[PDB]
Amino acid sequence: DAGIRTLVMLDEQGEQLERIEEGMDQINKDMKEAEKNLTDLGSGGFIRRVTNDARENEMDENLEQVSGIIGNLRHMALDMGNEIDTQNRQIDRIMEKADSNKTRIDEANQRATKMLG
Amino acid sequence: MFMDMAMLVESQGEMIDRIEYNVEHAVDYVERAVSDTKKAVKYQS
Amino acid sequence: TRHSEIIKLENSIRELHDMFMDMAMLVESQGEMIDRIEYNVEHAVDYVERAVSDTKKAVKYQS
Amino acid sequence: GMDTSGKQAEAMALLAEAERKVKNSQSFFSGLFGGSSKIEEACEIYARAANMFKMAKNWSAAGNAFCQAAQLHLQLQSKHDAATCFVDAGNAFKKADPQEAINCLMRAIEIYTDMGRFTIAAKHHISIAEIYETELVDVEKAIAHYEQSADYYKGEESNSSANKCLLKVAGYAAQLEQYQKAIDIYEQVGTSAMDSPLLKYSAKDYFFKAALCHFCIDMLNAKLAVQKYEELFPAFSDSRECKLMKKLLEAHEEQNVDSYTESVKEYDSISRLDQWLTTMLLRIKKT
Amino acid sequence: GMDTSGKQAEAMALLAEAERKVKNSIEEACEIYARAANMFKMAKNWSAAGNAFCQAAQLHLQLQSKHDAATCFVDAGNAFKKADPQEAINCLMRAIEIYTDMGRFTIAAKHHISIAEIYETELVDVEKAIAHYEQSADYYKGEESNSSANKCLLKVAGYAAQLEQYQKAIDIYEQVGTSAMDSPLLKYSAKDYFFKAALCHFCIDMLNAKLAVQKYEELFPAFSDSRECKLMKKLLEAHEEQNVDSYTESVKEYDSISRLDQWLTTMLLRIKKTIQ
Amino acid sequence: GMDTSGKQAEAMALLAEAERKVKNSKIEEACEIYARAANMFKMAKNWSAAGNAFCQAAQLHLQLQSKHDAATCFVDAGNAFKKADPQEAINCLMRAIEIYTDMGRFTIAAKHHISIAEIYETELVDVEKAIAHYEQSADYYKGEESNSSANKCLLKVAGYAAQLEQYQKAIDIYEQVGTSAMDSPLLKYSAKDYFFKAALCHFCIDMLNAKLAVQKYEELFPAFSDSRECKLMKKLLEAHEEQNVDSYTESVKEYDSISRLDQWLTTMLLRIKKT
Repeated sequence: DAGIRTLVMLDEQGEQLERIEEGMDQINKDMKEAEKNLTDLGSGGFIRRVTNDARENEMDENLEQVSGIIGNLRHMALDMGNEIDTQNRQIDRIMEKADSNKTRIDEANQRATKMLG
Repeated sequence: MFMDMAMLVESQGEMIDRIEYNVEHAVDYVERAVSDTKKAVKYQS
Repeated sequence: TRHSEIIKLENSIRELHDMFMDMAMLVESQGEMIDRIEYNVEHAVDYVERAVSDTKKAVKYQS
Repeated sequence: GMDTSGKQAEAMALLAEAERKVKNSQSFFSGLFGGSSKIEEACEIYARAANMFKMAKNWSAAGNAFCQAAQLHLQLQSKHDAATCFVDAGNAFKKADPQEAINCLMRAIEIYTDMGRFTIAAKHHISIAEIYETELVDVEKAIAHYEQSADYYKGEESNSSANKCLLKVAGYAAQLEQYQKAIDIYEQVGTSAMDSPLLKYSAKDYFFKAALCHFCIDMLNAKLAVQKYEELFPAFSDSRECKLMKKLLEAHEEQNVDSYTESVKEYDSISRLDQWLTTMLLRIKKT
Repeated sequence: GMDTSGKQAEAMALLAEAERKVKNSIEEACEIYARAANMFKMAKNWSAAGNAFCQAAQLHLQLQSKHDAATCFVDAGNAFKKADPQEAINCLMRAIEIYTDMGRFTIAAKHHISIAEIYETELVDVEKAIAHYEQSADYYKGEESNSSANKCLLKVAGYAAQLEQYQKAIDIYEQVGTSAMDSPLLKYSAKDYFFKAALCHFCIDMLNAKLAVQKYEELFPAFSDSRECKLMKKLLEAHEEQNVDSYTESVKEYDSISRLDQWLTTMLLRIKKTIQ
Repeated sequence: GMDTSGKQAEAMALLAEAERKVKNSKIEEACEIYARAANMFKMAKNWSAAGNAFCQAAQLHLQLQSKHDAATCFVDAGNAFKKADPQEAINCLMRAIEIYTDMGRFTIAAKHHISIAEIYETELVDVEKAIAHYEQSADYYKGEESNSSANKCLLKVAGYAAQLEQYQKAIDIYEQVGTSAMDSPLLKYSAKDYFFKAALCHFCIDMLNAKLAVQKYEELFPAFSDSRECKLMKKLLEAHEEQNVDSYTESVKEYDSISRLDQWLTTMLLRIKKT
């Protein structure tokens, strides 16, 4: 259950990351357009049952089930793992964009304040 | 350790939501500023 | 058969362990980066708001 | 401590000063036409008073100050900052005065949706539904707001968020003794989730719940739906859920309630059960 | 290498230039001072860099600037963090005050958490750390950050149970367990908290511990099936019989099944000491 | 192929037109058109010519009043030269790092430092240059409170020093990072590995003090006993007490059935065993 919850939450995080990247791209394009316009304005057993007995059976069965579940978990986990790499890359790529945007706006303001006097 | 990791994932989700909301506010204001600049330039010109 | 199955189970455990530490470290790095961008975007929005407010007040003073 | 008395006194003084400033603003405008600078300064003072009240733990006063600032700045033709103050009032009054927060959030929703910002309107609708469900037992209002938010998000093509709202609505509806809607919603979510590698693993759970929801209607359709789910999603057959439903159906076929309860108890021992599933199983067991 | 002496001399020259520029009486002076402080940071001269940052922040704040002033004050605090913890804490306090005036409660709460962390790790003071952590928790609860609030409350309860009276510990632990019970993912861990609560009550009295653990068992059905409940009942029996051997044997068995946090060891030591 | 020749001809024509335009206020247009020509080379994938054009356009922009654009062009030129004369890429990236550092942007400077160290270590045989760059980046990150990047760089330098037979720095860094991870509530799972590695390295120094080192590690971290690494290493040490080849070979083969050992670990184990 914890594994499944982890998967779904990571998927939601990735979707929101994509949406914020789109928003950042739109912000950058709009800011560039506005600045330009403004500038242009100017398995057989697990334990040997020494005494046989039911007990030695049940444990074995339990182990079997355990192993199977673990098997499944492995693959699931790997799949979950994959997502992070992509998200990380996207995140890094937006960092730069945003930073540049900020820098630009800063200098833009200074520019608008230096021609006046 | 699985249980521990789940909480980190949840924290990442919530902070992502907050960042997205702030970005929505910022982009909406930027769009409004672009519209205002277009109006000003069109009318002054 | 006992050796094979026990060894396979332990190998799966080892693979899970190493993969999960790797992904947890990467998730910690991602969380730190997201925390950074939070303040980055907050500062960016605040500064652009202040600059545009300055532009508004200046243009209204001049006209 | 000193915080309570000091913040209360200083906030009262600042609010009185703002009230006097707004009182004299009319005379200043009439005699000199100062413009809107005085109103903006008064709004700043009111926002400061709201912030101090919030730090003072007097939520009601902070919410009232935010509402006053929202009204005053809306009078200034600035709908965006007015909506911001209205949302602040809604999230401040949420705990102190739930009804006041409700109308504040409704006003914020109206102002935002006037501009087409559907995401913020949907978030506010979700907040209203959550408050309604948590505080009040008015299930209908929560369902209506959840459906509206899900529609808003669907119109934005933001998948994976409307699904959870629809699932919540379907579960609450099933709790309200309306099963056709719950069956349809659960089946729709399951069929939307099969193709997803990540969610596929959880898909089985959805199927199981749906099959349980159809159990009350009649046994024959329950068996038929079990067959359809097994044939359409063969992987579902591997899960213990199919075995559990088959054992339960076998127990019911012979009025063998004892086997039914033994199986339920064993499964609960293996994994603790949820309130919804417990209630559904108990209601079924009445027959 | 040349880095040390060259950057130090350049920083002295830049400081002198800024002092001369201000003597004429302005943002150029602040920029020069910030560059000098950055160069000092590069030269590994952490000291006197926070001083430069503070001077630049004061000069820029003199003309109503508050955002960059707060950021530079926080940076100066970070620089002094290792060189001089006390002045770094003072700078962080000033930044917290500025942010609270602006209303950025999240930044103030994070800085409060940092202040408590530095107080607890470098200096020896728990009251200041507890107060700052509680302030950060209140700030975040104003921002409805449940996870951070729960973590801070857990830290406060841990400190209180370690040294302070057990009343605060029991209150916080009961609140945390009640809050966590409803959560589907976090419900299972509630048992742990409940166990801790029981331990605290046993640190007060055995009768209170027994009554509280029975009440918790009624409250949390899974707690009955938890190994912690069985171990606690056996320990209560051993303590009531004044039988230390049962205490030691049960502790060894629990250690064999699972290791000890070294905090449960301290609480068990306290309980064993009072058997008499 | 026709596509490669067509792209080369298009981009050469664009550069020729850019030269004619600039040779004929004009600085901004010249820089823009030169950037376009450099991009057209990069799309044409003439790595040497693309990088040359990129650095020339970056220099022309440097002639223009701008800093961020200069750094962006420099990083683009470094990326282009990645598959060309490594010295030019290193020089351009060093200049970009210096420009970023002078502006106070230490994080991107540290990233570029890591990149240049990576290329220097992977392409050429001189490892000490990469060690110095990685250490500089780690110091910068530590100054910026970046614990993760500093930890990774410290691990890499410790491993390289251990490989180079300078085991003292390796053990010091391993122990410091292990205790740092132990202090934090998280990262404990890895601490064991660090301790084990440290022990092995110290064992390369001698055998008598290896017992003391492992006893210190155990008393410092009791849970380290449960690690299979401790059992393997103690059996290896006990076998090493006698000049017998079978015992430690059998121990390592038994351990290796679960997971395959890394190249460095195997090469250190063989080094210790052979002598």
